[PDB]
Amino acid sequence: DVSRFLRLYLRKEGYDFHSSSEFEIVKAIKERACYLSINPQKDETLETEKAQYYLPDGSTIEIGPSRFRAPELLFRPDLIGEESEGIHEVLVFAIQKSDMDLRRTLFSNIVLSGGSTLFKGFGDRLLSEVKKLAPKDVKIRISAPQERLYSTWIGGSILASLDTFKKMWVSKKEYEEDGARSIHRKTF
Amino acid sequence: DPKYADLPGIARNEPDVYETSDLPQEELTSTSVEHIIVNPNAAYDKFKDKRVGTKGLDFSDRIGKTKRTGYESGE
Repeated sequence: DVSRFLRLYLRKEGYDFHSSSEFEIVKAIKERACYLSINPQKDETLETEKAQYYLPDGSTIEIGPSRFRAPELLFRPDLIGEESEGIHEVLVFAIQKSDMDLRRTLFSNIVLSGGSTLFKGFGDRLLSEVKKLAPKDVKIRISAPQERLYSTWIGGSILASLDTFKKMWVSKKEYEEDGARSIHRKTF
Repeated sequence: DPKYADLPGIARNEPDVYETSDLPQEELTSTSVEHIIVNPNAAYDKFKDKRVGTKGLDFSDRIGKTKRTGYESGE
């Protein structure tokens, strides 16, 4: 929807798009050109570049306010017209969902992932968000290679290469017997 | 006789006009959309004295606060 939102910005400055393939090209534009200006208001007061990338034909693709203002909506979700909390507050609530006799480790426990997250002005600015949120004495220990997507596949690969893994799966005959409830029982 | 014997090559007896002869929605059945009988003064009295105030009438795509909604001061 951020890409669709980008497309919205495009029409806002005269660039209408509607096809599926068209939308995918916009996706490539987004994931190809996006960052996060750490100081929203401040950087807004300043002047941009609006450097243009070119279409397959070669047309104007300016930077605009877009590639940094649009991903901030993930942190100010109400601008899309939806009351939400933003990853930062979400994780903070999750910390509140934890226990005080463990939260210190949880301050150290920062296992980040997500492939969409791979943009500029993301991690460190989000750490500044944490600084504004988390109290004193918090240790940044962020899991952040760009292959965290693949890391899931890899973790499952090594997971598959195991001994107890046999009992971990679901037998086919179990489906032949009941399946459903047993599937929920083995996955929990 | 303006030019009869003078010049025998000028038009006359011409009926160049080319005559003829004298031989000469509201499908409200549907239940689609209404209309309102215009009375500009009635609606004028409807929106009679709405003292709408524009304190900080800002609707830019600026990102620095919570939300922006101008045209907010009243009486």
